[PDB]
Formats: sequence, C-alpha cells, structure tokens
Amino acid sequence: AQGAQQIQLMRQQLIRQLRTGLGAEAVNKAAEIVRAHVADPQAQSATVDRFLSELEQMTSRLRAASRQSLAALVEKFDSVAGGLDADGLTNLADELASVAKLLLSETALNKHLAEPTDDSAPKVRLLERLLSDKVSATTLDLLRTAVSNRWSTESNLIDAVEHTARLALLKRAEIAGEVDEVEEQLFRFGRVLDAEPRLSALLSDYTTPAEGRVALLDKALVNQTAAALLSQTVGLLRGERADEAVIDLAELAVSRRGEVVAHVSAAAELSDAQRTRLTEVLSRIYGRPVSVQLHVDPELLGGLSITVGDEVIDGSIASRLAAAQTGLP
Amino acid sequence: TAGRVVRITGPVVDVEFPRGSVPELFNALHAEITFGALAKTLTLEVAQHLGDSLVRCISMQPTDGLVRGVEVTDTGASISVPVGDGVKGHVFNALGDCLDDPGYGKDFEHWSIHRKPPAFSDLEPRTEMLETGLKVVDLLTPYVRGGKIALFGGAGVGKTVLIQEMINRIARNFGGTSVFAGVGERTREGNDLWVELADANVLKDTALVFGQMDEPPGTRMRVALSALTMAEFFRDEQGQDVLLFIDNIFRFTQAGSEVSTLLGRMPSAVGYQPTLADEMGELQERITSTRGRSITSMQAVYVPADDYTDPAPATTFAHLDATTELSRAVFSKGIFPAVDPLASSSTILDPAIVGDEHYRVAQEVIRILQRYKDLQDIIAILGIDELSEEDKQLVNRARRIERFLSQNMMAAEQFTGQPGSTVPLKETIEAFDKLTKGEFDHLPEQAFFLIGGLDDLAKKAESL
Amino acid sequence: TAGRVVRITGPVVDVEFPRGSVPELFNALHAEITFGALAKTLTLEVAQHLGDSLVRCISMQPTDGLVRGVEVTDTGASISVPVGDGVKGHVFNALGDCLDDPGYGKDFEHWSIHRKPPAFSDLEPRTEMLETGLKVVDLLTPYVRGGKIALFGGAGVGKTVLIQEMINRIARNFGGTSVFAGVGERTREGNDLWVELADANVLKDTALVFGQMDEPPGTRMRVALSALTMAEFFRDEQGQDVLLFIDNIFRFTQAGSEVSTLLGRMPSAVGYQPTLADEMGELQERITSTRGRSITSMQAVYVPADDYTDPAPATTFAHLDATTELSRAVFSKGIFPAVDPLASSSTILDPAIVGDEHYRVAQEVIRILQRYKDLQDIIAILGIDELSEEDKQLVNRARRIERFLSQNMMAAEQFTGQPGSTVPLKETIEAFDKLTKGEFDHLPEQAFFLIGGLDDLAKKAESL
Amino acid sequence: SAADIEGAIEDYVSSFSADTEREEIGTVIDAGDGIAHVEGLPSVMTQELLEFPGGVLGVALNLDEHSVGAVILGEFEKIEEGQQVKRTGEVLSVPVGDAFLGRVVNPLGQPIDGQGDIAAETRRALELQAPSVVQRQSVSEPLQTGIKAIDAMTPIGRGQRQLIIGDRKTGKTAVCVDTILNQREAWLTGDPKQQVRCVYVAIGQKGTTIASVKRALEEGGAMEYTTIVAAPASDAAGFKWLAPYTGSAIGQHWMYNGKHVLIVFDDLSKQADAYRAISLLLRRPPGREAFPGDVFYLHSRLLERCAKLSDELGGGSMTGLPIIETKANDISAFIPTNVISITDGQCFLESDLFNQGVRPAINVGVSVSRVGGAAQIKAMKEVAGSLRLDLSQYRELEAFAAFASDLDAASKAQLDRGARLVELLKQPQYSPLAVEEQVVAIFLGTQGHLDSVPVEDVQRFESELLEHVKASHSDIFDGIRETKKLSEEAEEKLVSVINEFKKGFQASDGSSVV
Amino acid sequence: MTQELLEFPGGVLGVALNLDEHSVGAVILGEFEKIEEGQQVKRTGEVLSV
Amino acid sequence: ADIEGAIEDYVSSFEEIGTVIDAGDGIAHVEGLPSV
Amino acid sequence: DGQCFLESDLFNQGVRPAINVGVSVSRVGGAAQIKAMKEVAGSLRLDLSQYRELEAFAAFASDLDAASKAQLDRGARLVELLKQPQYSPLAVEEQVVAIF
Amino acid sequence: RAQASGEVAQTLTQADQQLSAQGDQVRSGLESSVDGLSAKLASRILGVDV
Repeated sequence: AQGAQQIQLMRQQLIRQLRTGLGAEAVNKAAEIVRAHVADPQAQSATVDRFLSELEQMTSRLRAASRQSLAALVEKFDSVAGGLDADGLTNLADELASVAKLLLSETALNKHLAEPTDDSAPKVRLLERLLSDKVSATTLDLLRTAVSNRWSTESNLIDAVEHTARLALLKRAEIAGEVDEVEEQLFRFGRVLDAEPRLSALLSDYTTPAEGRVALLDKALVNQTAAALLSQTVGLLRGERADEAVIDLAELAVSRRGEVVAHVSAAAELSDAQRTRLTEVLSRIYGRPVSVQLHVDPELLGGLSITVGDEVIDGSIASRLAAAQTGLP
Repeated sequence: TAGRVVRITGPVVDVEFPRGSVPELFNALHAEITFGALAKTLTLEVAQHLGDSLVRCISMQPTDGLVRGVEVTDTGASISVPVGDGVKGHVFNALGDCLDDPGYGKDFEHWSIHRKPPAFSDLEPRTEMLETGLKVVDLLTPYVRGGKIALFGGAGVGKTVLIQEMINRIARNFGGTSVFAGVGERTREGNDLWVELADANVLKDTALVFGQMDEPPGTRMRVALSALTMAEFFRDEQGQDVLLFIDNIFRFTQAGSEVSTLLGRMPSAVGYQPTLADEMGELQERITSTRGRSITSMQAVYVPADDYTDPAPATTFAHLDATTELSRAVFSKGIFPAVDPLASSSTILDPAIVGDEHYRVAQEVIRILQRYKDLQDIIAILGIDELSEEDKQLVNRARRIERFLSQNMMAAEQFTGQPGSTVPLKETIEAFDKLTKGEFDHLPEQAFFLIGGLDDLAKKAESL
Repeated sequence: TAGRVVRITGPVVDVEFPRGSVPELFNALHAEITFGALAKTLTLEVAQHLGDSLVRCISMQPTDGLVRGVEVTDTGASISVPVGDGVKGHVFNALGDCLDDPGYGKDFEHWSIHRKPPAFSDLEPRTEMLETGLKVVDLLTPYVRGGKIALFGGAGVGKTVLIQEMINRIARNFGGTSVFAGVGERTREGNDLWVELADANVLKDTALVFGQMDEPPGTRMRVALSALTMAEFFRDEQGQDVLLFIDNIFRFTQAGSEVSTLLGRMPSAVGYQPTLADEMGELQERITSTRGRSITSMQAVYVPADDYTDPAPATTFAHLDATTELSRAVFSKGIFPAVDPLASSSTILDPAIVGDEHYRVAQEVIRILQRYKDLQDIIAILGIDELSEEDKQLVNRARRIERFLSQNMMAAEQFTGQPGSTVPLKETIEAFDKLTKGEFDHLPEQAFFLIGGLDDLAKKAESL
Repeated sequence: SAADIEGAIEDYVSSFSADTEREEIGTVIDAGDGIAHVEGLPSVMTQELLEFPGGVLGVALNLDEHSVGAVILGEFEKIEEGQQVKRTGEVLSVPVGDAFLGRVVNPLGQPIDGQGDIAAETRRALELQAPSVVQRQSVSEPLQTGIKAIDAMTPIGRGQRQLIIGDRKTGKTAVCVDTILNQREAWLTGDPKQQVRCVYVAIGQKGTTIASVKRALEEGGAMEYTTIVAAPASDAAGFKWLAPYTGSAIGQHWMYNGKHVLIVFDDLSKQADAYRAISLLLRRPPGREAFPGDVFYLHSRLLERCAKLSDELGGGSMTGLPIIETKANDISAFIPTNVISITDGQCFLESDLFNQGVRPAINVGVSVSRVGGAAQIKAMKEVAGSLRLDLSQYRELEAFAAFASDLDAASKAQLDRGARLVELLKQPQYSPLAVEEQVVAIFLGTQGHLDSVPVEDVQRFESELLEHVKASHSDIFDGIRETKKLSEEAEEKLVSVINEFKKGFQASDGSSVV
Repeated sequence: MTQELLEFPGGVLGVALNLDEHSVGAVILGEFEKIEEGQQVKRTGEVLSV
Repeated sequence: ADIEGAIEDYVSSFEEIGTVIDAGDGIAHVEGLPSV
Repeated sequence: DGQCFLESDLFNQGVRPAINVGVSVSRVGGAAQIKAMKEVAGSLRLDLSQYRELEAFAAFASDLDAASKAQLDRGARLVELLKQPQYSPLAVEEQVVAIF
Repeated sequence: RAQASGEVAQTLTQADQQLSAQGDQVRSGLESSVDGLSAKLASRILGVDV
C-alpha cells in the first residue's frame, strides 16, 4: 500500500513539473507576443486609454502643538503677503533665511526661544533686543507670532521659520505668473538630483560650511526663484537628503495651488489628449486638483503606472508579466 | 469632533484629541476595528497624558486589525459594570457583558470600576474566626470572617483545589452572597466551576467575573477591579455579608508588569513595574470590611519559580489577615492540602482571641515542626537514628503531626474518589494536644495520611 | 560609487553609502589603513542598516589607524573562502587567505560563507552509523554519519593524537577529507598542531582554518562558518565524506556574544546574544548528510563553571549526538586512545539503530566497568585480597576489558613504526562478547594492550 | 496525463485577471538582526502581514507616528534599506483546511516538503480569541496515547493540555510520536467522532529530527492525517516564534468544524527562547531569566486555544501536548512553572529513570493529570484506580529500604509488587498498545498475578500473554473494546486463562511459575 | 524653588523634585486621578513643609 | 559626470586643529580633526 | 597555556607558595623541562594525586593497608618538600636534587 | 517484509521507466499546446485581442 501511494506521488511530481515547464514556456511565449504587439505606438495609445477608462470605471509630519502653531503662522503670512511686492518678498525671504541660520547656529538661543510657554512675552523681548536693529520690521512682525506660539520641540521653530521663508519666496512666482515654470524646474532639479548621487550627497553638506554648497549650486545649476529656493534649502538642510528636500519643495509649491502631485510612468511621450483625461480621473479618485510628473521609461513598456501620496495604480506589461509568471501552478 | 489613533504597541494604543476635548484618566474610549472575522468595537482605558493632547491608553480587547488614524470616541465616564441583586447567577467578562447571553445587564445600574477605598474612619479590625473544618487551617492558620485570606503557592501545588474546597466549605452554607473573580486563570477551570456551581445549586446567589489567560493584559488586570466593584455593591448598598474569591491575584500584578513595559516606564526589580505596590494597594485596600458590613476575601497568589522572595508575592504579603503558604516540598510528600505549617500565619492566632487551649497547642505543634525542620540538614545525610534520644522522640512525633495535618478534602474526591471529611475545631485542638503530649507515638506514619479526625485515625490504625 | 567611514568604535565601524549602492547585509567591504606602521586592507562585514544610507559593520581586523572619511568599497558578495582540492595541505585565516604562503588560493573558486543548510527534502531520514574502526568508539559510543560528537579533551590527554588518528581513519578508510576549524586557537598550539600534522604527513589530506585569538570577535565568530564552507564544498561539489573538527565551539558562542554586545543589542540569559540558538542553529544545522555523502563533526566543547545548564553548553548539547570524553586517569595507564568508557556516551547506542547484540554487549561492558570503577576504592585502600572470589573474578575481566579498549592506531605509526589497525564492527562486538563471558581470563593484562582485534590478540598472547 | 495538465494551465490563464487595485507601498528605513522599520503605509493594520521584494513576509508590530516596526519572518538577510514594502491587506494569518493533511509546512503555511502548493479552504487569523467559559464543555472522552504508564496514571482527555516536560534526550518526542501513531486505529473508521487528526509543531528542532519523525510517521501510516509545521533550528526567531501559533491555527479550523485535533508542540522552550530574542532585538526590557514580562502571555494565549467545545459550537476539540526542556530537572524554573500553571497536568520525564532503563521515564507524584480521570474509560479506571498511589509509595519505600538490612513481610510484598509494576509499565519505542491490551496488561500487575513471576521475566511474561489472548480467548479484548467495562464475566474468564498461561510459562532462571 | 509645594486645581498638592530648563518634574502627593494636561498650577511660595 | 569634477574640486579645497567641546571624569571630546 | 591556581586555604594551611596542584595545569607539559627534571618529577603528580585521595584516611593510619600507608606518609613528605620561603628561588641544579 | 520490499522496489523501478518515457511523449504534445496557451495568455496580459 505504501508503494502504491509512492507511485501516485511520483506521478504527481511528473505532472506538476510538466506543468511548470508548460507554464514557463507559455508565459515566456506570451511575453514575446505582447512585447511585439506593444512595439507599435498605436498599441501603447490603446493600452493607456484602456487603463484610463478602467480607472474612470473604478504639516502632518509634525506633532499637535507645532501643527496648530504652523497653521496660525501661515494664516498670518497670507495676510502679510496680501500687502507685499516682489522686491519686498525677496528681501523678506532672504532675511527669514538669515535668522534661520542664526537660530540653527546659536542652538542655546533657539533652545530658549522655542520654549513652550503660555506667558510668552519674555521670549518676544529677547527676539526684540536681538533683532530690532538688524533686520526689516515686516520680518519682526512675522517672527513675533512665530515665537509667541507653542512648539513641540526646539527644531519645530527652525522648521516653521524655514517654511515661512520658503512661502515668501514662492509668493514671487505666484505674483509674477511663473508658478508653472518654477514647478517644472523644481521637478527637473528633483529628478536630476535623484539621478546624480555624487552632487546631491555632496549638497547634503550639513557637516560642512554651507557657502561651499551655495557656490556649487551657482556653478552647476533657469528661473532665479528656483535657484533661490535651492540655495535657501541647502543652507538650512539639517541632515535631510537633498533630492528628497527638493521633492518636498515641489510638493509645497503645488500645495499653494491647492493641488497634489502624482508621479506617472509610461513607455514614452504621453500626449496632452492623455494628460487632460488622466488628471480628470485622478481628480475624481482623490477629490482634489492634481499635477502629473511624467517619468517616462521603456522598461515599464505598455499600459500606464501612477503613484500619489502612498497609493499606486500600476498597470503595465512588465508588472502584469510579473503577475502572470508568479500565478503559475 | 473626537480623537484619532496615533501609535499602537500591542495592547497599548496612543490617541490624540482636539486641544480642549482631552479625556480624563481612566475614561473608557471606544475605537473601531473593521477587518474580516476580527471586526470588533475596541474598549480603551486612558492610562497617561503625554502632552499636546496625546493620551496613552490600555486596550481591553486584542488590538489586531486596529489602524492608525481611526476615529476614537470618549464616553466621558470610566469603564462601568452592572451591579444589582439581579447580577447574581450570571457570568461576566471584565467589561461587565454577560457571556451566557450578551443582552443581559445593559439596563441595570452601572458603577465605575475605579473608586476610592473606604476612608480610615470607617475601617475596623476583624477578629471573628471562620470555621472552615480543615485541620491545618483551623489549627495553625485560623481564617478571619471579614478578613483577607490568601493561598500562596508554586505552579500545580493546589492553590485552586483550595479555592474550590473553600467554595464547598464556606459559600455553600454562607448566608450572604459570593463573587468569584477569575484573574488570569484557566478558561477550563471557569467552565468546570460554572457547571459545578450550577450542579451544587449555589449559582443562584453568586456572580462570576472572568478575565482568563487568553485575554490581553488590560482586561487581565481590570477584571479584578470589576469583580471587586460588584462585591463593593453587595457590601455597601445591599448590606449583605460578602465572599470574594480571587484566583489568581498574581496575574493582576503580572498583567500590570506587561502593560508597564509597553507604557515604557522604567523596569523595577526583576522587571516588574514601578507602582507594583501602588497598583496592588489600589486593588487590595478596596476589598475591606467597613464597620457595619463584612467582605470575606480569599485570594490565590501564584509564586513564580517557587521564589517566595519575588516582588509580587513580597508586595501582596502585607495586605492579608491569614496567609496559607503552600509548598513544593510538602506537595512532593503527597501531604495534601500541602500547606507549609511554619510559613503560613494568621493575625488572630492570639490567646486573647482563640482562647488558651487552642493557642498552647498551635505553639507546641509549631515548636515541634520548627525543631524538625532545624534537624532536616542532619536527617538528609544520616537518617533518623544518629539523632539524640530527646530529638528522636521529637522527630517521631513531628513526622506524625506533619502527616496528620493532611486531610481528605471535599474537592479531592475528583482525584482520589474517596469522600471528603469535616473536622470540628474542638476535635482538631484535642487531636494535636494528644499528639504533642505523645499519646499516639506507637501508631505508624502511614496511619495519619489523608484522614478526618480521631475516630477515623483509630479506624485507619486498625486497618493496618 | 564607493562608501565612506563616518564612525569608528573599536571593532565596530559605520559606513555611509550612496542611496543606490547601500550593500545588503553580510556583504564583505574592503577599507584602507595607510599609516605606515599599521598598513592593512581592513575587511568589514555588514551587520545592520542604521537608516539614512548608513551601515553598521563589524571589523574582521583591528581598527587601529582607521581615519574617518576613508573610502570603503563593497565586494557585492559575502565573506568568501577559496574552495577546491587545492585547499588540502594548507592553513588559512577566517577570510580565506593562506598563512603558510600569502596569495595562495586566490585563483580558486570562492564560496560565500553565508549559505542556507540543505533543503528539508535533501536530508537523510535515518541515522546511519559511522564504522570508524576504533574498538572503544564503535562499541561504547557509536558515531553518527553526518552527526556531531562532543570531545571533552584536556592538557596532554591524547586529544591531538585522537585528532591525528580520526584524520587518518577518514582519509584512508572512507577516501574522505578533513577540515579543522580552529575557533580561537591559541597561536602557540595552532603552530604546534600545524607542525604536528606536517610531521605526521596527514597535512596533505587536511585543510586548516585558524581564527586566532589575536583577532576581533568578527573573525573568531566567522571562522567556524569558513571551515564549514570548505567542508560543504567537499560534500556538495566533490562528493567526498568529510570530518569537520571544531576547537572550541564554546569560543564560537562567546565570540558571537561579544559581537552582539559590540552591536549594542541587549544581552540574553547569563549575558549571551539574544540570537544565540539561531546562530548556533546556522552553524550546527548545516553539519549534516545529503545525497549519500556527509560532514561528520568532532567539536571540542568548553563548559563554563562545569555548569552543563549554562546557555552556551546547553544550546551546544541541544545539537550534538555523541559525547567522547578523554581522562588522565586512563591516559596514565597507557590505555591509548584514553576515551573514558563510562563518562562518554552516544545516542545511537540503542537496539533500534544498532543491533540487539551490539546493544547487549555494550550494556554488559558498561556494567562490568561500572562495578570495577566502584571497587577501585577498595582495591586502593584495602588491596585486592580484601575482595571475594566473585569480585576478583570480575576485576580480572574488568582489567582485561579496559586494556582491550586500547588500540594500535595510525597516529602511533609515527613513533612505534608498527602499522595502525582497523577492527570491523562485527569483530569488535564478537570480541567483547567472548571477553565479557570470560573466554580470555587465563591471558595476562599485557596481552591486551595496543592490539588490533581478536586474531591479533591470539598473535600477541602466543608470542608473550 | 497531458489532457489534465494542459487543461489546468488553460483554466489558470482564463482565470488570470488584472490586479490593478491600488496598494500602499512603504520603504524600509532601518533593518537588522531580525527586524525592520518601514516608513509610509498610512493605512496598515497592526499585526498586518507585510511583504518585502525577495518574497519575504513580516508582522507589523510597533506602529509609530511615521514608521512601522515590523518583525521579519524567514530570510531577513534578503532585507535592506530603501526596499519597497507592500500591504497584503490580511492580518497575521495562515491558510487552513484538510489539504494540509500529510504535508510539512513552514510557519507561514507554505510547503517546505518540496511537493505541490496546498489547496487551502480559507485563511485564519492567528490571534483570533480562544473559546470562552460558556462555549466549552467538560473533557469527557479520551485520547488513547498507547503508552501503558500514561493511559494508566495520567490519562489525556480530548481537549486537555498535558505537558510532556523533561530533560534533553528523555523520549519527550518519542511519547508524542507514539501518541500520534496510535490514532491510526481510529482514523481508519470514517466517523469524525472516533477519528482524531494530528498536528506536530517542530520548533527549533534539528532538521534530521524532523525528517526522522516524518519518516517514522510514514512507517506507521500516521501521515494520512498528520500535519507537520517545521521551524527547524536554522530558521530565524520570527519563524520559531510563529510555529506554535500557526500549528494551533491549522488545528483550530478543524476543531471549530467539529473534528477532533491533537496538537504536539515540540518544543515550547525554543519558542520562549525565540520570543525572548524578538523582544530583546526590539529592546523591550527583560524580566526573570531575561524573558520579557509577557512570555506568560505567549504560552497562555497559545495553549488556551486548546479546548473541548460544546454541542452549540459543533462538539469538536483540540488536545495540546506542549513539550518543555528543563535543565538538570529544575522543574521549579521560570518557563517550566509558567507552563505547569497553564496546562492541565504534566508527564515529568526523569533522566535518571531514563538512564536506568525505565522507558518511558514517568516520574510519578510530580507527574499528574488534573483533568484526567473524568475521560479515562471505566475498565482502565477500575484497574488503575490505586496504581498511581501504589507506585509513589513504592518509590519512597525503595529509597528507604535499599539501605536497611531487613523489613516486615507486608512492606516486602509492597516493595516486590512495586518493582514488578515498574517492569510491567515500561515498553519499547513505536509500539503503541491498543487500550483493550493496556487494561489487561495492567490487570496482570495490579491484581497480583505477577507475584509468582521474577523481575527478570515480567516484561516477556506480559508480552507472550497479550499475544496468547490476541490468538484465543479474544472475547476479553473484544468485550473490553465493545462495552468499555471489565465485567464480572470477563474478569473470571480472564483469571481462568492467566492460570493456564502461568503453567505454560518458564522464567530464564528458576522454575515454571506455579 | 527645588522641593517647593505646588497647588494643583483639585486642592491636591505636589513637590517640584526636578527642575529642567523649560519643565518641572513634580511628584503628586494625593489623588492623581484628578490631574490632566493643560490645567493651571499655582506655586505655594513654600518649601515642602508640614 | 560634472558632479564628480565638482566633488574633486571640493576635496581639493579640503596642521589640523580641533577644539574640546566636552570634558569629564578623564574623557574629553574634540570637535574637528577631520583626518584624525 | 596554563594556570597556577593559588588558594587562600592552602596558604593558611602552611602550604606556601599555595599552588593547588591537581587543578593547576600547564598545557605545554614535559617539553618545558630539562631531562633530569622529567625523570625525577614525572612520578610526582601521580604521588600527590594518590595522597590527595588517601588524605581522608589520616585519622585511620594504623588500619589503612600498609602498601598505601607508604603512599600516605610519602605524600605528606612530598607536600612538606614543596613548601618554600619567599625570595629563595632554587637553581634548577638544586631543585632536581630536592625532588629526587 | 523482504518479499514486499522487493516488490515495492520493483514497482518503483517500473514507475521510473514509465514516467520517464511518458514525460518525453507528453512534452511533445504540450509544446503544440504551449503555442495556443501562450497566444491566449498574450490576450489576457494585454487585456485585448492580439
């Protein structure tokens, strides 16, 4: 009886390994057939259209006190910008960066100035004696609220000043009409500093004198706003990855239009007739205006793949090939 | 508006709130788990405030399938349990939901399980002796009616056989009402007790609360407080005399040690929580007999690794009027109930309270067993005969006394098949008076094992 | 492309890398030391990823003279040893560099030391016995083909002679090979072993891997896996039977605990690594038979405090299948190989795996030698004349039995010139069956010393 | 062959459909020594089963504000910084169903035996709570273990937990493999109420031990109904931690369908040593013996799964035989006393008795069953009703009288009875006796029919008598099997046969018996 | 002051055992159940006294 | 490409002096000394 | 390579330099000795282990068998022979004769 | 047992010959089927006619 069951188990190994041979040959033959169909630009246009129509059928980095205080600070900046002009805004931004360098270097001062305290008038007094002669009054009027509010760590004051200086600089792009251009140049710098591991790691120089990184950007890397945003960011970089920080600049820059960014992957050259539909269905899916960062690549040939926030919708010949080969018996 | 989950660490859940909506300590917070076969409403108790409207909670159901960012609603009151005369007969989890039929008790008066213990003006010492009818307990460790009593022991020495014996000695004839707390003990024993109390017809006057082994440390500690909050209702509002059997009150401090390491408080000695004595105090003081109204607590206390120095046993040793220290050594001899006579103690063993003839005998017996234990280091090497004759006389009666502190219990019938015996206090004192005066030194040691009283000793001696 | 050192703390080095080039853990990385008096190609093994593209490494060599911001190059594979027949005759370090002739072996196939054990379906389902041909070993402590044998040695107690013997047995009986894992070998007795194996001319069929005590606990841990990766090449790719010596498997465990403490992991139990039974698993589960070929192992095992319950010996004895023990009380009688017949044991000595006749003969030899090891106190204090006719009739057999466990062996060919002898298992069983039944009592003890089986006993005995 | 082979892949291809539903992808931000921290995954459940690029799985334990502290299961060597991690959308769960019978699987419920993929009925979550004090009923029907000592003195009822605690190399595995082999006499009968099915969970055991068990179970035919879960000594602490839980989660799916299950855990000390490792890698501070405070909530949550269900829940059961290795018989150690306090008794195997050759080495007095005696069949309960007490009083009487010149005849009769009962209870490995043969073998000794037989022949005397009564007079064995009771008319018919056999028997030294 | 008595709003007292740069580590001498984040605390002006 | 030429220029741009930042109990921590 | 375990009881029992022979060991052994020292002292570890067994019988020296009584009284003299005053190191040419 | 073990070994050798011979034969038929199954899978992987 054990021999009889052992022969049936031997047959079971034969018919199973036969099916692995047939399955591997069938998926590899299918991969050749679909790659050859996929080669046509009409077939890719039908694949992205089929994907799009299928999809049509279908401060949070901060603790509570800091989140509330930053929301109030940005709400005051919206009032200060309501009377501002570009030749004032570029000065407000360079001056807010300059005090962010002071607070970052004089860590004793920052550890007192950030002190969470409801009776905040002494802290305003310290800022008043230290800054009132050094810098323009509109910066003091914004720093008064930055100090008088409550922060969850000593870092979160430097994070709020840096973010306010960045907002002040973005406002020049908004008033001048360059908002789309600076977005495109920030995604350009975001992708190139991701593809260039030598220069971006060297721009992460928070262990080195920052003026060397500022001079590097001036020589290597254009709209003067995008240059200024990069130079401000490397100055205040504090051990973040440079490419990842430039991506956080671009995410903030779209967030000032109320929208969010979806990165997109396609075979090549997704046409405007695709882009208007893709943005419209993404807008339905996520309930917001959107922008697409087109990261075209041949290794993900056929279909379309997209990522936004934490989710991905990922329909491509290469992803669906992995789904087909892994499902084999 | 309401709170949101922020962080999860097994049974500990950290949640934030709007700036003004922060809950108090010990509030019950509901949260939703919304996956598959484990979708459940989750009861959280608030243990700490961390700053910036964060509060750290303990979870009364397993947190598996909980998600960060789910809404958390503050009920604005502590965990509350049903109390009332209609609580007796039923079986509850820590949260006060009836296991037998979940719709029961939701219309009753509900009391918050967190309460201040009775103020010092209302406490008074209890000194009335409780007749149990076990020889070693009534003689050497006399239990206190309205006191706190404990059964310390290792693993598998018979702590729970003594609790289900004491249910048959006391709760069957006791004119009051019994509460049973299952704190971290076997679910199998909860079922074998529930079907026994039904067959004995005692169930009509007892409420059972169970927070057995299979439950997360939040409810495995909060079950003791829930069961006690039923007992405090029977004591205070119904004016009854109460029994409160807790088994096993070491699992209360153990579940406290688990949550403390997850709350991230620094570990104490041998990895217990700090506040081991304050958490144990907050339980053990509430279970007291105020002036007009008695509560006869009885508590099994596990002793881990048989280490009678361990901080949890050493902390609970202060709270007790009688302590019955069970021992692996006495268990290995088969001398059930396995009470170690020299370690066990009672506060009412004083001649002013038990009378001279009891106290004289209970010091002669302890002197003898003490002298035998202080000869044990020689006995182990040489055996008996190398002792002096005044010591050999003593050890021959000490070994008889030691075996005569054994008894055939009512609870032992499920293992030995023999019936159970009850020995009155007077026949207990007389027998040990005669033994210590030497009347029985001609009878063999095997004549004294597992036997109820003098008449049954005589019969067993004549069987040999 | 390459990485940079950014922290150094004794043997531990942290290396920063580019976002795409971060090595997978257990890669080997090369670093420079350029200070003239300490110039080195410093080898690092990747232990953890600290985040932010930073890797925690443990250094295989002293980190003295490392500079922050020196370049570190990833080799893209694990620590890899040379493997081939060409490693026979040579001595290596734990990194696969030769000590007798530097740059030897770099042309060979290199195998990564971190590779899984055999797949579950490749294992053999029954313990075949190893016929080593040693009378004492085959009878009293049968060894296991693909099992691990503990070897409790000592100072001068023939351990190095039994090693030279067991190398000759596997090389000349089985056509196999040996590998010697010198786990923390004292550099003196590592040289004394190298020159002794060379003088025996066994070195030509052995590969030595010395992880000397000079070295940080990185290599003293990895040397055991390096030697096992040479043995795994001989088992898998050549298809030879192998004998992997380890000396000392406690120093592997210890070096593992020192790397764990260097990595800042919280210690476990008596202060070992928490990973202990899993990384002892990674070494020991990999010593096994597959596809009709095997790696037998002899492991010299230290036992701290003489505590056989200490987690390091206890995790070691959870694996190994036989225990050989050597005794000065037997070596001083000239009873080479000096295996203690009574302290040694084997898990194969049961009548299921060995025949009933083998099990019966071994249990009777043990009984006779147990009686004699009890009577040796009377023999020494009162002299032989104090014993009865039945006890002297036993001692006559026992003296001859312990002599007949001695053997002329291929290690002793170096000194005596007489060839070493192999005794078949069946001849060994039949010889001790007749000897325990007294069939040679009329021969003197000198007739049984250093003799190659029963036909050879007749030859010595008639010539004496 | 070819028609079904081509059809199965044609149906697979026809079924294959787009997986385009969006999922959260996170990235590893830290890895080491068995754990990894993942950033992102804002919608991950606690104890979700994450997956990593090498096909490796992990459990999402510590969900922080901006990270998810996973434990890695399996080859954590394949995990590194920046690797994409994705949700499976399932809580920590394993496939379950009848298709696992005869398979060897890793703790994730993937086949390690090298045969085909398993046709699982459904998934079950490992952390689903045990049946409460109102769902259970009192243990009432027995597992026959087929060991004379255990079924006489420490009877295992269905839904009991019975701790096979001992030292290393003491036959703990050999008692459990004898228990699993014995059930084949019930598996051949097709009714799900006699028919027990088994799970054997190997935690941290040598692969050659698991292969030896797998082969001994094939020799006995137990692999028709046994599932092995294998977490061999090489596998990382994550697998050795889960191997008991997935063993119970395989079992629970049968228990709730109203089948009877036996789980063997071999060995829970190597799960405790693995959960200690995971806890200390996570830096959770140690308690006694360096175990974390919740090492009790490891074993208790695992063993409370084992129960007897009421008729309201289909009347199934699961019987848990956890093994523990002590060290030098320290039964008062921490992990031993945790599991002695959870389980319903222990079969303490003593290494001194095992080396003397008393096998199995059941150390009475310290061995006991606290549920047992309800489920033990009436005939066995009548014969064995004194045998526990008679052996404990023998052990003390011998430890005394071995160092006395002489003793009274009643004590000497009790000693010689005890020494013959010890020679009566021992038995060889892989020889499980049917209960109809066990009760007769214990009748011989307890009623004193061995008193004419010398201690050198007693095991042979019982071995020949139980074949004689299997060859003629078989209405004794058949009667005991078909009515569970050693009736008066079976007792007299047995004593009429034992005396005919005693005159037919001759010891190896001395005379014929009477 | 170090070891000053602090009045919490439930009448309950505590003692300032640690003094950090922006925070005071107070032990509560009484029923701590009434204590929660965000409520006022008054200094007594008095070193720990009875 | 140009990043490597810039990194070479940066490395060319970079006795050495440190300064004590902490001292206690027989230890002193020194900031700077990049080539120590 | 070896250990000369000094013990505080052997130091108080008068046995100075207090080396606990028979747990002290040298793994190098005989190779570290001149031939005259090997021939003279090789039996010394056997005589002092035999005395370390017989020393329990010091209370019964008349009853003990005479062939081992001549090992016990030898052993006591070999323990006295290994006592030595500090700052008096013997040249090898002297301690060969002393062990002889 | 020895007779049945010889029978089991003979059956195992007969199965090894039968399954090796069948395995080559079925793989030829399966190669033709593989072209048809691959073309069907090429439609399923694209989500359209091919």
